Amino acid sequence: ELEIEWHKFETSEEIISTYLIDDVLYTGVNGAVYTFSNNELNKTGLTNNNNYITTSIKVEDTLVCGTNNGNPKCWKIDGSEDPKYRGRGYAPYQNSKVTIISHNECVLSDINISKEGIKRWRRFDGPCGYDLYTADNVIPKDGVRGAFVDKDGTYDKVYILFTDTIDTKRIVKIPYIAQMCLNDEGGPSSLSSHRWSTFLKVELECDIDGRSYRQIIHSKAIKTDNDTILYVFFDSPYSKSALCTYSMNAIKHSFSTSKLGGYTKQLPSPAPGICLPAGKVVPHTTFDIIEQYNELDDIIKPLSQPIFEGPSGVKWFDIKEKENEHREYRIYFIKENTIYSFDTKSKQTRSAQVDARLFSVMVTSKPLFIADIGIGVGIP
Amino acid sequence: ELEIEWHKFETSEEIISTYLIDDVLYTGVNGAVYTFSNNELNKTGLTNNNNYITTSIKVEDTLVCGTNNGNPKCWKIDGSEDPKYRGRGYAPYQNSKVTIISHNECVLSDINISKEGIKRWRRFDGPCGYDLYTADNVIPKDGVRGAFVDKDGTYDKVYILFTDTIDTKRIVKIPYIAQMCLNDEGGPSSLSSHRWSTFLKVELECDIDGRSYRQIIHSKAIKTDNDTILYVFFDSPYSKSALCTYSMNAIKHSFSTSKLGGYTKQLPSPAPGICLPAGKVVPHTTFDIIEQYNELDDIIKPLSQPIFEGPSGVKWFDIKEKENEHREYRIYFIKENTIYSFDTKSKQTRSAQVDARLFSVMVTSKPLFIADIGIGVGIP
Ligand SMILES: *[C@@H]1O[C@H](CO)[C@@H](O)[C@H](O)[C@H]1NC(C)=O
Ligand SMILES: *[C@@H]1O[C@H](CO)[C@@H](O)[C@H](O)[C@H]1NC(C)=O
Repeated sequence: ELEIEWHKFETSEEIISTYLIDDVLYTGVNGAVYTFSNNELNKTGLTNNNNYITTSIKVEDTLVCGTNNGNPKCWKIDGSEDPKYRGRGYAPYQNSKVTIISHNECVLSDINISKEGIKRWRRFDGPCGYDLYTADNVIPKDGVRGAFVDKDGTYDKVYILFTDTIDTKRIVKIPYIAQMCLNDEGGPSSLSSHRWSTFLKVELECDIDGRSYRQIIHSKAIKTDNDTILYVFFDSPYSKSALCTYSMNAIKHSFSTSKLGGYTKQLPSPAPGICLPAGKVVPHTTFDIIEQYNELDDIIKPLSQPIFEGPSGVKWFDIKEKENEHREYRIYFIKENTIYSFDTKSKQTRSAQVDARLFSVMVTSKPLFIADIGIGVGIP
Repeated sequence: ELEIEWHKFETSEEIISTYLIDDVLYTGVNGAVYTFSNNELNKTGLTNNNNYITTSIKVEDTLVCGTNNGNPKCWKIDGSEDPKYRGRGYAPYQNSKVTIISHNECVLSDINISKEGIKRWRRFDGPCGYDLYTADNVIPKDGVRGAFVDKDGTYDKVYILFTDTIDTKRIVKIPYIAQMCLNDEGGPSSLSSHRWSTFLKVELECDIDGRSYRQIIHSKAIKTDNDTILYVFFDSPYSKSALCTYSMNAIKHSFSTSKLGGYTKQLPSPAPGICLPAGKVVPHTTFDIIEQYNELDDIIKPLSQPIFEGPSGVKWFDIKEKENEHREYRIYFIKENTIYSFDTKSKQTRSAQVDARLFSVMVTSKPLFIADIGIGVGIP
């Protein structure tokens, strides 16, 4: 059961992105950007030629970047101009799905940097160092589906989830998680000087009854006491989708200990995925290995629960820990027209119909649902 | 729509096998064997300790073999004793699904030959030659799902469809078709003297919308003018099944021309899968290759139509060409409780409910459905 109150726009404005910046909702739409907070929907127009606003990251001010008519360009929050004139790798050249995260002041994104569009995963210039980019064909043309930053004890690391499409005898999709060192310095050489030197990846695995799911929809890493737990949502070309959970501690341990797939010899002293003390640069042997064989000979198996299967075609999902109990969540996952909630404790799924073209669910303290009608806020 | 008239037994007798011998239905049940012809249901008791009758092949007389209490033993049709005392590889040691075909006088079967039960595909002693068996781990523990004999222009060849379960990093099922020379003489050596020397296999492929099906249920090869067409029915751990069709001419061409997967060098003069003139024996080099790399570097892609998708859990399927048109069939596929027909021309699927625990559909001139209640015969 769910009662949602609707703060709608004046018109049905095609949603293009939704972000949470310090419990303030930033809904990038065509034309303006909407700002939800305290049930207050402040719309701010920027331009309207094409200008699909897609990015609303926060570095120092929450700058907001869009694509004004095939030219990507940023702004300050209130339509003002960006001092640093950011905007190349911050917004796509055309309306697309993006993945752009911002740590302290360090923007990482998969957004296309040029017009042609070779897919790469980049960290842009800032406190971490100069720009970086993954070698080609590493990131699939579909893009990076999830990205989040997590401590590795002492060094920040960036994790990204994507779905590769291998094609040898038949096309097989494979879900991957990939780790990189947030403060990587680049490779050793001059050509490989702006390339990640700590990029590694493992296959995930979400099997239930011999049906293995392989297409990532969306991810979210909740931070708990002993470690953080990663919730992935897989879709399938069949009529099903499946939420799995993985223990980031198990993943980190696997990254640090497992062996590189296809590489049989002894791994060098600064082990490939390992972060390095500030200013250090990966040697050449380690880098040659880490670029040739960048996949561990392993497979991350999910936690025991909650694995569950919902409909096919879910688009978003967000978690909200129940205030009464603890480590028991309500996972609100959203389809084009129908809300669904799932309680990790009772393992029952509730549903609800809503006559709108939903786009996302965000959760700050109460699930707010971003649909083309406008925003809604939910109370059961 | 379908009206079926029911010739039922006196009791609900657990069906264990059904065969068509010259348009006579032979229904092996627990205890007796039933014989349907001209709407006449002649039951013939043989023994009743355990005696799950499973085989009703025809060599010279249609002998019928069962498993009398963990001892496999054959009989003549009318309960009489077998002169040659056949019965080892003709009936399983316990109730199981079997695959046993009979060409002219040459019984081929995957039935377990001993108590332990290593799965192999065997040709038994008779006009073709002495017994033969496939090397171990070639046939999956699930068994061989379909088998039929087809000319290769001049030499008879045996084709078998099974589903391998490869397990390297995750478990993947792979459907395979495999060809052997019916009059193979065995390998060259003394150890490999009763092993097939002409065994090869390719992957099939039944993909529809990026969903690839890999679990074979049942096969049937219809013989047409220019060639024969192979109808395979795949199941999936998801909620779907798919019928595909393959052109045996394409398969034969692929077997004769394609290259052995993993073998990069030049194939020897008596090409591996190639039948040999009577009395000839495969050389040693050809045999070493054919045993090491017995899979072609290829994949058989289905015909254009009819590919279709029906429910998950279908158990049988049989074809009946429409009397009016030609090359247009009615495919009756049967589920545990529900009949389904599918017309290749109209591409519409009809269904029908029947309150019985169906076991199979046979088609002689009118589809007769073998359920535990008894036999039924259908007219639309
Ligand atoms: C929304 O706009 C009104 C209009 O001035 C302003 O008073 C209010 O502070 C704004 N709130 C936010 C969260 O921007
Ligand atoms: C069925 O049994 C009857 C009983 O004698 C016999 O006359 C008839 O020929 C049998 N038919 C077949 C097909 O066995």
